[PDB]
Amino acid sequence: EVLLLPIDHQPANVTTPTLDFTNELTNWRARVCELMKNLVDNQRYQPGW
Amino acid sequence: TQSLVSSMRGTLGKLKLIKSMTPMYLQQLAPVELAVIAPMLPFPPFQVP
Repeated sequence: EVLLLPIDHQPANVTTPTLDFTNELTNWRARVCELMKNLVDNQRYQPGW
Repeated sequence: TQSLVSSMRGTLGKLKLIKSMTPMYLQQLAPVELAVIAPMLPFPPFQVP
């Protein structure tokens, strides 16, 4: 009766859901955007933009 | 007026990094094919170093 899940869960803090960003996939999207910001930051790659 | 400077440098860098199988063709396969062809000629090869 156990069910392996590939992502992480935390159960319901409250029954009135409202927005937070302190979770795993918004964390992941934030790091991917941080890389792409760093990539556009480094000028040796593109001199054209 | 510096936009043409930037677009020039970007066009240069991207034109440097276009993909083309032609140089490795010339560097690996074309002399092999050319050597396979070279005896099957009415006009046999005649070179000056």
